[PDB]
Amino acid sequence: QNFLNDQFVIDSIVSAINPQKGQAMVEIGPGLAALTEPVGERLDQLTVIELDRDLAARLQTHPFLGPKLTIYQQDAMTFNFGELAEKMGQPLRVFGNLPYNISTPLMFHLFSYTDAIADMHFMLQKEVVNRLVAGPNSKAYGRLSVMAQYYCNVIPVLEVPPSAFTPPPKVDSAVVRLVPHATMPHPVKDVRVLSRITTEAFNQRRKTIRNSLGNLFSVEVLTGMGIDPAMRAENISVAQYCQMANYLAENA
Repeated sequence: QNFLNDQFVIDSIVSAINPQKGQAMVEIGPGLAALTEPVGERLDQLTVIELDRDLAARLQTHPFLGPKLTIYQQDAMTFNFGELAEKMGQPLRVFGNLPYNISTPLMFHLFSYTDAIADMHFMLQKEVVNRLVAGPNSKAYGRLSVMAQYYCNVIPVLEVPPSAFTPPPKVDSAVVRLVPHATMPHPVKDVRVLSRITTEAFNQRRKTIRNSLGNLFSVEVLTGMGIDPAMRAENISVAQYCQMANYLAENA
């Protein structure tokens, strides 16, 4: 719905993405081709996922983009990216102006394909980008920071005012780059457990982890790991959360 319309902003995003011939790029929500056109001009082929049948039909008749485009008229939420990576024969460079509504579930959907994604460049609500990148001991640090950082290097790109879109959104936007780790810095036996620990910790972020994770870790276990039970969810590092996930897997 909120179509990117500012030319300078557009140029700045294209410059950041830096599409190169030979890369397999996939846009989620090409819309009115604000990014599709300039990105596609640098490529021989380009894949898009577009739910609006009206706008998809306009891409197909673009004289230069058309011949280059593979258009999937489906929902990205349940799109099999892992299978698309197999077809393109290489990890995917994903990009797009994402609707605020689906942005967080889509990111987790993409994260689950690990290896299959080279990188991601998404427009999101600015506060979402701040959480994604946040480190411990700050307000923005939460479960999303930890999960997102387990999977990826999180790289803020641009902040974008409402006036850059037509119609304008109600809140500031930002572009973030997400790069799945080539080498996972803190591997976890089973991610569902990491997901569970962070949910429990952050659902009670104004309590010490002694209290919020007391159903899962004794004070002795926490002390043994070098984790201070007087600390709260937001004081615990990504590394420590992963150490807790592995413990709970190697011991329960």
